[PDB]
Amino acid sequence: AVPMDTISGPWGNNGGNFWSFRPVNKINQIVISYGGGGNNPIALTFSSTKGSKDTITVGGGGPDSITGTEMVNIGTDEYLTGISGTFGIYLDNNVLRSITFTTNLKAHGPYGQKVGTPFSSANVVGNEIVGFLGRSGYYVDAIGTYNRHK
Amino acid sequence: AVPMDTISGPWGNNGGNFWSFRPVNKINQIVISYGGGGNNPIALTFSSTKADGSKDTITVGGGGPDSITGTEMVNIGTDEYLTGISGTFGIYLDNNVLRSITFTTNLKAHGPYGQKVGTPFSSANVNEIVGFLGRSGYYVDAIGTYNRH
Repeated sequence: AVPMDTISGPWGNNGGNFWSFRPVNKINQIVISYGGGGNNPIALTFSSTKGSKDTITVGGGGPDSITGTEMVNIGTDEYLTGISGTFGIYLDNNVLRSITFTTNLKAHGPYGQKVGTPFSSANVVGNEIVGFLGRSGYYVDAIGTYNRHK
Repeated sequence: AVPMDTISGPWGNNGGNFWSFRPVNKINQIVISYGGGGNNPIALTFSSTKADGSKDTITVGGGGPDSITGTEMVNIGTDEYLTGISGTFGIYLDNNVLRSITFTTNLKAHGPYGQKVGTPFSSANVNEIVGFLGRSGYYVDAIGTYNRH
């Protein structure tokens, strides 16, 4: 059997469609997209840009306009180590309401407001988040991580 | 637990590092990169172009100094979707890596990309392939599929 990186989570709900993104090189940018004219996350973009690029956007599958974004730019000596956030109701659906991206250097976020039910990965010694997986549709229904010893 | 799409394989070996790509919309293009001035696959690029014109994309393999000496492209049509893969693993430049691959859809087999050398593998064709995962480095060390009815 061919080994694969360890999955944590996903956290969230069973709605939407499965997605997965574990690029060979480091994820160095994340874009959080909001809708509704407020701090309501509806999509996430993860990219690994070496100008050649691997990239995925999940969520944002519906008609509602993206009304704002925030960006995490991960430095050369910086790498993802944890995520946390909340799930709760947005437009009658239980979806990601806030997320934080923690690295070896700092927590980035929170992106979205502290409402709903919390989740957190285990920030563990020597571990790196090397990708993400989850579920999404119009919004982000679930998210988890791929993990590898640094 | 939060469900995930079912994995078949991966087929191949434990070299390189893990990769995964399951975009929300359909994979409609594959680019096979060749090295060595011949029919030797060194990288695979999967992409999904959406109605809004953005493209999700990953390139796996091709991590080394190898010049890309050729490419082939699979363009999947509107009513076409991936259903199976098959191919072989064997030696390229003293590495045991993907040597050939075929991408089968509901309409036809595309390929083979690479020569029939080494050890064969095949997925079970039934179901839609909605993503790929595997291992890679300089080359493609392993590949498998995500599946959904």
